[PDB]
Amino acid sequence: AIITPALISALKTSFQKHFQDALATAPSTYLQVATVIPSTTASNTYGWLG
Amino acid sequence: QFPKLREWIGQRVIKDMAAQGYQITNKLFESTVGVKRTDIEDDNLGVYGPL
Amino acid sequence: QFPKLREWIGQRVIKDMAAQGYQITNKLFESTVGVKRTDIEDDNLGVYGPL
Repeated sequence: AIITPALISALKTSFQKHFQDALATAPSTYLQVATVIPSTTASNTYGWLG
Repeated sequence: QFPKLREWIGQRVIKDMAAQGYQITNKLFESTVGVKRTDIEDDNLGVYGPL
Repeated sequence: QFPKLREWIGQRVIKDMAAQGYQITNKLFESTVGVKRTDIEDDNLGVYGPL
């Protein structure tokens, strides 16, 4: 006649991490639509002739 | 998950995450069938072999 | 405790037993003291040497 706190609830229970980091995020797709340009200062300026 | 990256304006803000849990308790099952030893041993049929 | 011993008259008695439980939660304590560097740490550890 063990008291409920020390029962299947807590005393008899094993922790498992099968659900961890299983639901993923949508795959990255920004490369297909955008291109990467590096920078090394506060801003970047672009110019073309015509 | 984490709070998504936001523009660093005004003052830094400390946020928090969430945790989840799920529990399920095992069950006990049984199945029994009764026969007589004389009946099974007095069995030249070959039946009652794959019991 | 286990059931008291019994004299045999015919059949055994299964009897039952019980269990108990006690729960405690922690606490956090601290104590802090403020000292300026020059006082003793750069001049001499005359006091708070055994801080």
